[PDB]
Amino acid sequence: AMKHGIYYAYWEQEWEADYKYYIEKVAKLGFDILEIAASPLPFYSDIQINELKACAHGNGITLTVGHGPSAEQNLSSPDPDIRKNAKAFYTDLLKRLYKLDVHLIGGALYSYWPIDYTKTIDKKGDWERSVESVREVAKVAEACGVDFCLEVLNRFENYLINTAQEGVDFVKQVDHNNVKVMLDTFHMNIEEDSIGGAIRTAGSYLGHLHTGECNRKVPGRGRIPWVEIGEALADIGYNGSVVMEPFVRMGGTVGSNIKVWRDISNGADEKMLDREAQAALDFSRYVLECH
Amino acid sequence: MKHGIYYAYWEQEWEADYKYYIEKVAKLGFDILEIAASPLPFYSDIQINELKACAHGNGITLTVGHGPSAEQNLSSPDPDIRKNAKAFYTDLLKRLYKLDVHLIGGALYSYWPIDYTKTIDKKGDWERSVESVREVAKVAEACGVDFCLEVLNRFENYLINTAQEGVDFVKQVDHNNVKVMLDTFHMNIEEDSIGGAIRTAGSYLGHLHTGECNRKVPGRGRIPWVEIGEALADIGYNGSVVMEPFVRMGGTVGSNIKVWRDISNGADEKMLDREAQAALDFSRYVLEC
Amino acid sequence: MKHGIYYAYWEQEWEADYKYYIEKVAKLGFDILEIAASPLPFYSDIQINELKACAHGNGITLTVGHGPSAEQNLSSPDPDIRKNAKAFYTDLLKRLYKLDVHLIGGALYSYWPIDYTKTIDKKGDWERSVESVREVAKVAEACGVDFCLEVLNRFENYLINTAQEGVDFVKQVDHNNVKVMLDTFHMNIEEDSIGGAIRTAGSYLGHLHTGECNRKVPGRGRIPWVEIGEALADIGYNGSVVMEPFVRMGGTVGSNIKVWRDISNGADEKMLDREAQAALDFSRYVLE
Amino acid sequence: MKHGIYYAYWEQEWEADYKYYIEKVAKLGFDILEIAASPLPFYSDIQINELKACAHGNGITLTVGHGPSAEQNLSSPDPDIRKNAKAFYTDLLKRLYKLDVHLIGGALYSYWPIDYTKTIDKKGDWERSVESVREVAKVAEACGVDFCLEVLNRFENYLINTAQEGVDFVKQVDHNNVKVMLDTFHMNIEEDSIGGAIRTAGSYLGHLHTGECNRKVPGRGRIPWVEIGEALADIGYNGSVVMEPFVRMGGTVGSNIKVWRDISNGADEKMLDREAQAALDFSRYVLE
Ligand SMILES: O=C(CO)[C@@H](O)[C@@H](O)[C@H](O)CO
Ligand SMILES: O=C(CO)[C@@H](O)[C@@H](O)[C@H](O)CO
Ligand SMILES: O=C(CO)[C@@H](O)[C@@H](O)[C@H](O)CO
Ligand SMILES: O=C(CO)[C@@H](O)[C@@H](O)[C@H](O)CO
Ligand SMILES: [Mn+2]
Ligand SMILES: [Mn+2]
Ligand SMILES: [Mn+2]
Ligand SMILES: [Mn+2]
Repeated sequence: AMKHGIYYAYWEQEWEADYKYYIEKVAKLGFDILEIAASPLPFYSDIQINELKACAHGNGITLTVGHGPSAEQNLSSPDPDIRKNAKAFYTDLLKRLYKLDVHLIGGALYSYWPIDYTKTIDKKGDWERSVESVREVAKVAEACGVDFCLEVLNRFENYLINTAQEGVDFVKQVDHNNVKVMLDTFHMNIEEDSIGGAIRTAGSYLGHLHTGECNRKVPGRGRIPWVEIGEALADIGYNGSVVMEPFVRMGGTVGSNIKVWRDISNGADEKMLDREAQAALDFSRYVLECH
Repeated sequence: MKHGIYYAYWEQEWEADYKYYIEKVAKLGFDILEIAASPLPFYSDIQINELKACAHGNGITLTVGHGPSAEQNLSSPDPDIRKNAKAFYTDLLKRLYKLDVHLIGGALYSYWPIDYTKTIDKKGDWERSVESVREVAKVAEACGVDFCLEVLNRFENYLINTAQEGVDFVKQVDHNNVKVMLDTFHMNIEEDSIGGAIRTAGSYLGHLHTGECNRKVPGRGRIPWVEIGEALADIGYNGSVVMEPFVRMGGTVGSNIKVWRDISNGADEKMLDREAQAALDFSRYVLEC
Repeated sequence: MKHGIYYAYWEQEWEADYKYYIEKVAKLGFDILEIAASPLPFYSDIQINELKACAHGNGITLTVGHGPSAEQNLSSPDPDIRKNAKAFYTDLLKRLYKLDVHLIGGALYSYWPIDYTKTIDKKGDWERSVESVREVAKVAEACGVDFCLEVLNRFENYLINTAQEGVDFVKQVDHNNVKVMLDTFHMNIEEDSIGGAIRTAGSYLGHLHTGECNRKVPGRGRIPWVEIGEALADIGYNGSVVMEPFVRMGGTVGSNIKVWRDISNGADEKMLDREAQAALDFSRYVLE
Repeated sequence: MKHGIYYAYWEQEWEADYKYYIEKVAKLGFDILEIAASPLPFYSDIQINELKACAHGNGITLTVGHGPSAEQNLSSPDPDIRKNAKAFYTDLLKRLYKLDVHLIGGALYSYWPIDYTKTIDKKGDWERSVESVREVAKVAEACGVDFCLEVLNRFENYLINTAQEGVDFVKQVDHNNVKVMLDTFHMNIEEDSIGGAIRTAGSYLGHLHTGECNRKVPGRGRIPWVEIGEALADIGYNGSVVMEPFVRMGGTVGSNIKVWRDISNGADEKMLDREAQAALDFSRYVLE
């Protein structure tokens, strides 16, 4: 019923990589999707884009995209020039997604990430500016055939949208068909009173789901209430994609942004990493589907 | 075991009239009032004694919590900061002794909240902290105080994130007045198993903070209280249990804890009093035996 | 939401001085005392009034539970037994009206405990029950009583084991005074989902029994109380919630409930009172 | 850690063509096939060597389960029944030695299913059973067989309902080849804590049965599999894990297990295989 994927970053420490290599890999592991980071895409020549797309197609894999925007790409910024640069970044990015045959982008698209908490916070303001900026970027995504998914994050990674109710509120205000709410088991695990409740609250608006255990290991052997999640996705008729985003390695920008300060992977080599991702894929298909 | 509640549940700054809160929590039924250490250094020996008297008078025991500033960072590579940090704790510990306060907990091995803007040297900071803490432990052992190292989630600290890392750090310190401190809010993020984490701390568990996943008072959230209660019994925990709910926006507290929505849902002091009391009955009931 | 407790939590027989428990329960803070129906047929109109006055006085609502005997089996193939069964409930409902009791619950569509040696004809008994209950239901309407059919685990009943079955049975009866009743001890065994079972019962839910997996008072076991509070809220449940803990060996109750070890761990009456009161505070707090 | 499944998952009677299930199970990927012991006493020496050969040929290990009949009740007050009982198990154990199986489990210290009409004499039945099992243990040791006592829920047994009661019994038996056996379906009913029950069994746990709350295959139900995996690692479990799902109505199995609704949802043999295999993968992954 649902399509299952994994973020390429599970194997890499930077926000870019040889996506073709991961497409070939997740396809043999049996995944339906490979989620990739948007950051290197604006530096892809036309033929590079075509090759990536031809790779996904040839391997029967669908590409989705995640993005943690930089401060210069902050659609909610009070500075009108940053907003302008941001809109131009997204417009160019969305057109590149069109050339890639990609139809979903997700992450803290209504803000930037990681948040510099060193600075003063104007939530009400940022919220207002964000809703307006997202409104117009949404027109471009729609024209590009891309769903713009706004991911609800925990309090330490953002201050605008921390619960599914805030995400639904923000999205209703945006009021554009191709703009959705996106939940993540790791972020819900912290902020939500109820996991099934948060999903039922998102309901018809839910456009993407990220998965990971409480401490971001692969889905299945931790404390996340997977069965409850499966019932709730069934209650809301969720048709979509489910992308596991495990982060178990220290090091690099990835290690530092996700804040992995111990070797959660326990010395796993690449092959070990593959086997767990595959077991977690099988587990996700078995537990999360068909009610 | 004894149950308490951190005073900040009612305030938006890391200070307040602790005497007012002692009488409040005593009315509510608590055995403990946990107070922020921050204003304690600016106390006169007169203020210390009355607070101590106010507590004893109401039958309330006092515990202290502390989010060290950058300049109180015992892990700092800067020797002047380490110096000033030990000086701060030595005085504080002495003052705590003049209040018959026998327990202090928090990111005592580091600083909070930490600035992730700068570069982090985990292995270095860890070695410096072990040493500094063992030293402060001496002053602690003298003032009759258990120096409790709270295990925090990755967003708030990078040295100790799991009970296992906590036990290892404390064992490296190798001193009787240094303990591991667990918090249900942080365990909920970092641990594979809640009961397993508590069993791991075992004899080193010197203090426990409670709160729901999103920091509401214990009870109607997703925290596995029964499992916790059972594990505390597995390790024969005798220590205290202090709820540390944070449900209000605003101020340094709302900012440090990162409450960006009104979780209390417009609760007034009376409403907050009731929920705390309900959470108290709930905790004594579920967590014991 | 009104909270009660079943008097047998203290007693080892399906009968006791309900006046004594009405008072004990009133000081513990419950809103309801649930009693067994079996002694009621032996009460004079005077005793009935003495009971209804002791309750109205202590500000306690009374609910009734009943585990039918074989002779009271509304689903029996034996047309005589069905006739006797219908008269029994007809008389009982009339008595309940006098006591101003508006709810009766239990395996009212069958009997309890079930004798499993007797061969089982589920399809047969199911059709007979539906017919029999629809009749009794008119009587129930007249007396102003909600006839609640408790869904039980497979070891205590074979007709209705899950909320879905209960709902099908009730819909087939098709009569407003017939409700589905759930019990956490029973759901714990048979259901795929607790919150889901509740949501399935939805509008048909007329009564809820509570207890831990092993029948201890609500709160320190594995039943998912928060999930229940949430689902009751989702279906807009305002009915009552009655705990029915059984922690003592011995007697017809100990034998019928199958308590084969001292689950109360030597609790004396004041100890049992204390735990029921704590469980009551827990239930008001968590479930609402 | 070795995983198996009970052949009765596909059948409605306490016997069947075990060679057929050995091949099916090898193909699905299981390490073990657990079979009912009842047909085994009537196996010629030839049939025994054929079954053993099939098992070795397919890389499958065999374990055995058994619901004793009243005449095989080692706890019986009637000394003749105890005599028959002992002789039944001594012959059975030697056959297991021939078939090359090192494990037998079930309510071996009693009989199953239990006739509850008979008044219960727990204490008496308990002492006798301890004594009888101890004698049998010697034969079990001689045959290199682990005699595992399954802890059951109150509706199916009155002697051992919790892990603590099972350990007490086994410690009282005081013999190395007698072990405690837990079952997720039974634990779900009686225990305060699943993980706690497993850690209480600890070194004494010699076998584990799995099933969801309502006996569906492991995985999409409410059993806390992760907590079980963690407790098994806590104690360092070196035994096997056999799922024992019962999702079909009919026959002695359907009535003994009390399946009164089609839990399988019309699953044909093929769908049952797929689900069994999917649960095997889940079990290997989660229980670690
Ligand atoms: O849930 C998270 C943020 O922690 C994900 O969105 C990130 O892993 C992505 O890289 C941000 O798009
Ligand atoms: O649990 C926490 C961290 O979130 C405690 O450290 C703080 O709440 C104290 O106020 C300072 O340690
Ligand atoms: O759930 C149950 C016990 O199985 C209770 O409703 C019964 O014991 C009633 O007392 C009679 O049906
Ligand atoms: O758990 C159980 C009985 O409920 C199993 O051991 C039985 O089904 C076996 O067939 C006989 O012990
Ligand atoms: Mn995410
Ligand atoms: Mn804390
Ligand atoms: Mn009941
Ligand atoms: Mn079993």
